[PDB]
Amino acid sequence: EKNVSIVVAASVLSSGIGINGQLPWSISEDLKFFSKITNNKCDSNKKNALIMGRKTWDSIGRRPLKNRIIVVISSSLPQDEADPNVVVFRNLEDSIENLMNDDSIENIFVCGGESIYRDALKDNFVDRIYLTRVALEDIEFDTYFPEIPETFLPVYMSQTFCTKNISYDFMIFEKQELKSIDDTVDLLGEIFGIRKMGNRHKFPKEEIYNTPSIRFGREHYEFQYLDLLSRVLENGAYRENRTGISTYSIFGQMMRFDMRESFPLLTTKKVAIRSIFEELIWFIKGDTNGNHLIEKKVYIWSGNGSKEYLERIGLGHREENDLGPIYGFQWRHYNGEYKTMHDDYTGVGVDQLAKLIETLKNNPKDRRHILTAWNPSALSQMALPPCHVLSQYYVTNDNCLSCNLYQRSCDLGLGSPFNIASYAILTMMLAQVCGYEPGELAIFIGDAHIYENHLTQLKEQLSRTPRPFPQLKFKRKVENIEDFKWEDIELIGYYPYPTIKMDMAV
Amino acid sequence: EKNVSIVVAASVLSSGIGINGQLPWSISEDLKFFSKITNNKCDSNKKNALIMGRKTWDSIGRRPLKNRIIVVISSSLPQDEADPNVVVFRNLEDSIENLMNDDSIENIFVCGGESIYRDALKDNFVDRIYLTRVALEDIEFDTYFPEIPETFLPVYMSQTFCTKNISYDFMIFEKQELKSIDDTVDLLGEIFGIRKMGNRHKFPKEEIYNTPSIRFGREHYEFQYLDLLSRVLENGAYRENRTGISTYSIFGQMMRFDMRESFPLLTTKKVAIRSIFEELIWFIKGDTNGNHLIEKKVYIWSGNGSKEYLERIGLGHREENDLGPIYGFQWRHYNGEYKTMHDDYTGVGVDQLAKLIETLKNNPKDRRHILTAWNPSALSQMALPPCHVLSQYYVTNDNCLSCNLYQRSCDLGLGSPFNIASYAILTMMLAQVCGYEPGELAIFIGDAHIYENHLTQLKEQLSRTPRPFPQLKFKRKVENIEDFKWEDIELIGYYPYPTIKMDMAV
Ligand SMILES: NC(=O)C1=CN([C@@H]2O[C@H](COP(=O)(O)OP(=O)(O)OC[C@H]3O[C@@H](n4cnc5c(N)ncnc54)[C@H](OP(=O)(O)O)[C@@H]3O)[C@@H](O)[C@H]2O)C=CC1
Ligand SMILES: NC(=O)C1=CN([C@@H]2O[C@H](COP(=O)(O)OP(=O)(O)OC[C@H]3O[C@@H](n4cnc5c(N)ncnc54)[C@H](OP(=O)(O)O)[C@@H]3O)[C@@H](O)[C@H]2O)C=CC1
Ligand SMILES: CN(Cc1cnc2nc(N)nc(N)c2n1)c1ccc(C(=O)N[C@@H](CCC(=O)O)C(=O)O)cc1
Ligand SMILES: CN(Cc1cnc2nc(N)nc(N)c2n1)c1ccc(C(=O)N[C@@H](CCC(=O)O)C(=O)O)cc1
Ligand SMILES: Nc1nc2[nH]cc(Cc3ccc(C(=O)Nc4cc(Cl)ccc4C(=O)O)cc3)c2c(=O)[nH]1
Ligand SMILES: Nc1nc2[nH]cc(Cc3ccc(C(=O)Nc4cc(Cl)ccc4C(=O)O)cc3)c2c(=O)[nH]1
Ligand SMILES: O=c1[nH]c(=O)n([C@H]2C[C@H](O)[C@@H](COP(=O)(O)O)O2)cc1F
Ligand SMILES: O=c1[nH]c(=O)n([C@H]2C[C@H](O)[C@@H](COP(=O)(O)O)O2)cc1F
Repeated sequence: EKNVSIVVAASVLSSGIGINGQLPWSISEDLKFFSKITNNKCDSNKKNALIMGRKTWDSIGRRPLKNRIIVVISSSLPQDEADPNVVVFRNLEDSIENLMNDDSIENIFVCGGESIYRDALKDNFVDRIYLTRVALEDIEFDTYFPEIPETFLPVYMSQTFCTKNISYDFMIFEKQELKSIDDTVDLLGEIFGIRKMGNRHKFPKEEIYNTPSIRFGREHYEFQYLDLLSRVLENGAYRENRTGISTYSIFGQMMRFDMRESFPLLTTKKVAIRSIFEELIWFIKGDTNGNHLIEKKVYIWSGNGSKEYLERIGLGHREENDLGPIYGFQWRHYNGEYKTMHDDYTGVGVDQLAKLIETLKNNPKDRRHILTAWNPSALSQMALPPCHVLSQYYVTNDNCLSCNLYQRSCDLGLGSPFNIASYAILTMMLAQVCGYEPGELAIFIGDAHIYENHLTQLKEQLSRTPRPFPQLKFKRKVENIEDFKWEDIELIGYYPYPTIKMDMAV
Repeated sequence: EKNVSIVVAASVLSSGIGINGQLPWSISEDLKFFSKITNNKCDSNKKNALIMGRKTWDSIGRRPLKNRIIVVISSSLPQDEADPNVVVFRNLEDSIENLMNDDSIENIFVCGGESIYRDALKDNFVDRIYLTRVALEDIEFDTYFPEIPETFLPVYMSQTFCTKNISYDFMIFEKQELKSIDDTVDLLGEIFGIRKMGNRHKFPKEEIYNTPSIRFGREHYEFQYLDLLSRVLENGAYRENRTGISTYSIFGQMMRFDMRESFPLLTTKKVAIRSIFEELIWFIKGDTNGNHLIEKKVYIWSGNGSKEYLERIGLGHREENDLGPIYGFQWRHYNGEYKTMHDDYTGVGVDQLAKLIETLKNNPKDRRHILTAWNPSALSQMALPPCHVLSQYYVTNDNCLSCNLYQRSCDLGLGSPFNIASYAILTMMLAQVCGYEPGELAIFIGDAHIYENHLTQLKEQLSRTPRPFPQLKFKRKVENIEDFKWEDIELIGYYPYPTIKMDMAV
């Protein structure tokens, strides 16, 4: 009785694994994973057995794999004994003679063939599944990996990797069958109530935890966002705010996202990437005219720019969509005297963005690459004080650009998915203009909250297992950061779950 | 063969446990801990046995403990059989007859008496040690808990708790006498190099990890600082900076500290608490004259305010120790035009601190309690740009005041211990003035680094197991936050390791 594992690489939506006798992709790192996972063993005087169908045996050229024994399932192949590295069996059950005897075989791997995969799962021979999810869907397949039966549960999901602009990750599924420290912490939590800080940061219950069977392998960085939702649902205090809609709120949180091997665009929900880009280039250009976004069919700033809202907050003198000195006016004209959105501000104020770009490439190891929007002198004139308040940038020794952001207030349902993608694009833009590669993104949050009219929606999103992040590439090298257009951006391999409608609190 | 555990409460330095036949303190929560840990059992048809010396039996009034069986070690007590809840043995070894039979005894606890403790450890009867460390030292003891033998290793250390201004924590010692996920992550780290983000955040090696035997019980929040040192030693990139002293640096980190039950003043090193307060009240008053700190024998700002340094950074026109508009000038006079440190600035600029105090008590649930010091218009005039750049404050539903801080650059050897205690005091001051209690402290860091001339010192500090945090209380209620004096502060129960000298990089 030894272990039997499936190794397979399948597409993210339809589970395609083959086409015309070969693979529908060419990913070198995935073959290295197959090699390392099938060679891994404890006893040096034993070998691992790789079971595969005859058509897969043809596709690998009918040549042996070093250090391993290949088991071919075939009805017509001659049961040859000349090659000790290749053995032939007439059916899959008989090949499980690797179990019944042969103590020189340590582990068994079901290595390919839809027919072999389907029979191994149908007869309940498989203990573990190593799955490489490939983000390629609008191509032709003729061979599929069968649906994983309900007896299996995921226990690991890696970060997203990139090869030739193709996104992929690695997952492990398993077939389902000291206390002294945990007891002491429980007893201390009964004695001290909320006096014990751990009781103020309770671990989320299973019913609000995304894919709960993945306990020690939540490596995919979309869990950084999903688990923050779970923490708010678990520990969030019911609080009122300036809007009529109350929230559940906690204070002091963070999220990390990689940007070297993928782009952090959420997959558990279709995110309006075009509106995100249009808002960001609107910031970069220094613009505060809300009509320019509406003219581009972007209405995210409509609520905080209506005549009724502006009059209510004491800005009735202002034009309809004149939002005042907000993001993009502090970026390009910090401390500049604001009049209206139609005036000419060329030369007024401190151009933070221009100075940031120059210091990033003239003094990369400088510890002061800072862009701020919190101006106490201008807060009263803003339609809304800045939420993403301050950001810092860092040039690594291997010429990557990382970004930290402090956010004072985080609408997790609507604002947060935008903020993650927004500063990811901005860091990539700064990276290209300064001649670096994208690095890492960290977001530090003050008031992280969920509006109570988003509870049904966000619990729906928490029921969806994440998929690998897509890739985002620029189609050309711009001469100035203001020259970026929506046509220059290419989003590769984005296969999200359907859209989830959520209303904005004015 | 069942478990034998010691339960004891001893003072943090000298391990005193008794005086004149009674305890040297009165801590209710510790008695409840003793009750819960000695009653904890699995089988409802079994009981736990509590072994104690005769003098301890006298000190508890010679009355039984509910649901448990007391085993008294005595040479003269009559071996009575009337009470089935109290049994008498003539020596400690014979009383371990609880093991040899009596299947109604599930667990065994050695519950007190220096004579009983010393014999239980000397004869190697003990498997586990439950230790309550009490921060009371300059009092009289006549009974001591023996030194824990080297066969034991700590596995848990709780946060600091407070009873009647007495600090204490709980520790567990043990006599130290699936792999599929870990293997897959290792294999993925061999294929992808620094392309896998986990390889850029490697777990610290044991030789640079403070108290490595505590793996799953690093609850004491001083580990938030110590483990950040370890992360920098493990993954820090060697980088140059404006000073002549290079650092090892990482980007994007955080630390959390409780403030309800203790004050986060590091114990692995004696911290100059008076210099911290004197600098903070210097900020609150709006002062930028460096001589006022030197006149109070505080020299932390001397290096960045000397004639040689000021001339070197292009501020040769300034008087000696005229630091310019820095912390406390942006706090009280944001955007105010700075001339020299001798001028009258009453009324100029935005008084952020005054507006913060007013909003904290008139609109507590407001999500904009923000204090910033990053002024792009004034950076060129500063002797040093702000390190602690922005802070946000939060009023919980149970009337506690929490604080978030973003720090762009963190000297972990010298600056970081100061920043932790500084913003803890400030949040406590704001809490008293606004009528709240202290909450939690979170510090988010950009460039966290260690200067290379601090490596020997910080590795020395990493060899010291932390002690419970002290308490900090105010002796009077001030009418204005500016009225706080050093005499108003009481530091209770601070027993740190000796001072560690480290030079500042100019
Ligand atoms: N992405 C991935 O991870 C992988 C993809 N692939 C791809 O999948 C395709 C191949 O898979 P597939 O089309 O299903 O072919 P198979 O690899 O499953 O091979 C099928 C052959 O196996 C033999 N066989 C299967 N079942 C039995 C049985 N019950 N009794 C006796 N013999 C049996 C038969 O050989 P015979 O006719 O001689 O009797 C059959 O023709 C290729 O394109 C390949 O590249 C393959 C492996 C992995
Ligand atoms: N902080 C804490 O966790 C605890 C503190 N304490 C404190 O410690 C003090 C008491 O401890 P301590 O002074 O050491 O007294 P003990 O509790 O250890 O009791 C001593 C008595 O136990 C009997 N005894 C001990 N060893 C032997 C032996 N080898 N053979 C036979 N009998 C033995 C003797 O009784 P006899 O003379 O009858 O023969 C001896 O006088 C008190 O002040 C108490 O408050 C006590 C428990 C816990
Ligand atoms: C057609 N085929 C089946 C195949 C292909 N990709 C997969 N990918 C995954 N993730 N899992 C599988 N079971 C899998 N199977 C192949 C193709 C190549 C090799 C192969 O060359 N393996 C070498 C790998 C050489 C390398 O280092 O690049 C080895 O040493 O194992 C094996 C099976
Ligand atoms: C004098 N003495 C010895 C004593 C006191 N404090 C300790 N504290 C610790 N952490 N460990 C010990 N072994 C210990 N022993 C005592 C004192 C009171 C009780 C006691 O009353 N226990 C009650 C609890 C009373 C309550 O809940 O407060 C129980 O039911 O266990 C036991 C032992
Ligand atoms: N409380 C609060 N006030 C805000 N003021 C300004 C913002 C910024 C802001 C405002 C609205 C939206 C928004 O609807 N996004 C969308 C979400 C989904 Cl799920 C689908 C489509 C859109 C879309 O619009 O294409 C995103 C950001 C904002 C915010 O996010 N929250
Ligand atoms: N690189 C850099 N520049 C700085 N400018 C301004 C600061 C702020 C700053 C400056 C100096 C010290 C400092 O010596 N603390 C001490 C440390 C120990 Cl271990 C013992 C005594 C003292 C003491 O002095 O009583 C603490 C903070 C600071 C800093 O910490 N690092
Ligand atoms: O980029 C944004 N991110 C964000 O989270 N909000 C939300 C946070 C909060 O729910 C709401 C109001 O901010 P506040 O009430 O704190 O002034 O705006 C708004 C943005 F524009
Ligand atoms: O409160 C402080 N905290 C701190 O960490 N530094 C250190 C950080 C850095 O090592 C040094 C210089 O900052 P920088 O060269 O990035 O401008 O000051 C200085 C302070 F005053």
